[PDB]
Amino acid sequence: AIITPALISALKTSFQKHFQDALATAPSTYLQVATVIPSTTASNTYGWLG
Amino acid sequence: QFPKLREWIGQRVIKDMAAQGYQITNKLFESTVGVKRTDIEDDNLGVYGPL
Amino acid sequence: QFPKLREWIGQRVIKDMAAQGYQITNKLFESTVGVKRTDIEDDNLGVYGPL
Repeated sequence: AIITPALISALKTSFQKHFQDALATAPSTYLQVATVIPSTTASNTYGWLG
Repeated sequence: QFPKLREWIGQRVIKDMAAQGYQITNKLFESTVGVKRTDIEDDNLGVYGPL
Repeated sequence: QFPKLREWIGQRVIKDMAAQGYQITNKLFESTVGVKRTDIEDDNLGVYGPL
């Protein structure tokens, strides 16, 4: 006649991490639509002739 | 998950995450069938072999 | 405790037993003291040497 706190609830229970980091995020797709340009200062300026 | 990256304006803000849990308790099952030893041993049929 | 011993008259008695439980939660304590560097740490550890 063990008291409920020390029962299947807590005393008899094993922790498992099968659900961890299983639901993923949508795959990255920004490369297909955008291109990467590096920078090394506060801003970047672009110019073309015509 | 984490709070998504936001523009660093005004003052830094400390946020928090969430945790989840799920529990399920095992069950006990049984199945029994009764026969007589004389009946099974007095069995030249070959039946009652794959019991 | 286990059931008291019994004299045999015919059949055994299964009897039952019980269990108990006690729960405690922690606490956090601290104590802090403020000292300026020059006082003793750069001049001499005359006091708070055994801080």
